[PDB]
Amino acid sequence: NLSLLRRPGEKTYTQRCRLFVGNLPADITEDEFKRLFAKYGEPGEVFINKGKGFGFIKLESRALAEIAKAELDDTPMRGRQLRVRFATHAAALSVRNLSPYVSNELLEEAFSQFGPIERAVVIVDDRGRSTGKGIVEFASKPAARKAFERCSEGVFLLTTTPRPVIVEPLEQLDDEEGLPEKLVIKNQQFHKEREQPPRFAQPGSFEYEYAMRWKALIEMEKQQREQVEKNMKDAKDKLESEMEDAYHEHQANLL
Amino acid sequence: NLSLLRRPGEKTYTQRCRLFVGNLPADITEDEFKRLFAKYGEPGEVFINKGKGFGFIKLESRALAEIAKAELDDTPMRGRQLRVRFATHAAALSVRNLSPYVSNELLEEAFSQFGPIERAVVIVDDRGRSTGKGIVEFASKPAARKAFERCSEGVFLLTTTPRPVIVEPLEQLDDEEGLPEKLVIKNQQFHKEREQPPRFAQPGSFEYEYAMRWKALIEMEKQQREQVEKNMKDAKDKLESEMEDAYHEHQANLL
Repeated sequence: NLSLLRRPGEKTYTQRCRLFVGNLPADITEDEFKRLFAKYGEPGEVFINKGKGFGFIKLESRALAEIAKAELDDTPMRGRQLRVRFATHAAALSVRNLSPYVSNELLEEAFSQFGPIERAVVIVDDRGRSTGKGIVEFASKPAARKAFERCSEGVFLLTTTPRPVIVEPLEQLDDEEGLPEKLVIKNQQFHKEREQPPRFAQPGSFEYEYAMRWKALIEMEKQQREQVEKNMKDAKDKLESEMEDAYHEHQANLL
Repeated sequence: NLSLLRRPGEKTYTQRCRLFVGNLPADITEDEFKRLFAKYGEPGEVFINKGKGFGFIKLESRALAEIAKAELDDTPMRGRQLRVRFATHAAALSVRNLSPYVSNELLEEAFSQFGPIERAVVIVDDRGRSTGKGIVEFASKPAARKAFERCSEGVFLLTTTPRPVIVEPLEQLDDEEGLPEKLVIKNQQFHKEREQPPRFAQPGSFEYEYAMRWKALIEMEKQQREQVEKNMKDAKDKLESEMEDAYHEHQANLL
């Protein structure tokens, strides 16, 4: 049954299997909360805050969590509509400034000293090349905190070149659920913005002139942003050239 | 069986179900290529280039494609190891400069005029707020090309405010397969960089001084980048203020 829903290789009960549940009834008990999810296999770690009406539950696999979220979100429980969402990932880190010779496996080996790793991936572009950025997800939050603190306050190197890894807690974007219409607040500004439907503006119209100015601002930002990035690249290249010179004399025992 | 592997809601045979297969034998036929994937349900669209030894196949669901990729990549077929990867997404678009009142459903409705939509999502941050960016994936490449061309050369508005959508072909990053170690070229530079293992540099050492300079360059880029973004925000705010003034007189039939 439910073990067919695991992805190839997938480990069980990971941080990505954790659901948030809100708007629970006042008399909710832990066993009643578990029973809500009994259909979706054996429960993992469970927490409830009865007074504030919310809890967390880890399910076996990502697919089971998605099924549970889809079937239970916005359904009634004793007079209130439950709110079932994927929980935030507070044991995940973004890592940047990776040498292109850092792999998934090396990234995992390096950060495994701080604690058990659930996920360690080097992000690659649509040409298969390292972007210099990656993600490390720890099984526990203290381990992710230790890794962020040690790498921020000191110099953590993954390769011979002294290229320090830059670590920040992951600020994950959501491109699967997105912004559903029923989750958009239908305030006064909402109804104002929806008065006119999607449309093309004609040259010379009211809208067209302002919109072309808006395009121009965005193009100016793109140009200025690339200037910043190119200056960074040139500064990196100058530093790398200087380090290489010194490294060759260092290896000759002259430094 | 294989219909349990569909995600909740998921449509079948989408662009995200398309696999690339390389290093096929010289005598490959289309029916032999289909037979390689016979275990994974009914095949969708299939293409082969016999002379260059590669083909594409769409499978029913994303989960089936991942199973097929995991089981067939780097396996022998008549003397050569097959290369099975997820195909590139050339009918997908990135859309930016979205008003925060654009939902998944409005984005889909707007771009559905160019052709059938497989996916339309507004990307939200870890606070559930619109990032101003989204993804639109068309069932066909001509439709995605039409949408990119019309929105680039003209002014496409989704709301009353004349905020133009900025459309570019999607440059998708990969955070699932990542950069596996066996896909890293083990050239001379590779072995040089792996000589020293992951480690912390001590203050006053060779490595530490250069690495702190590297951190400083990255901090300077962060600061300069935020300056560019804040200048963009202020310019947007000034334009929005001017448009609002004019819109109120426009609605009074004075403009």
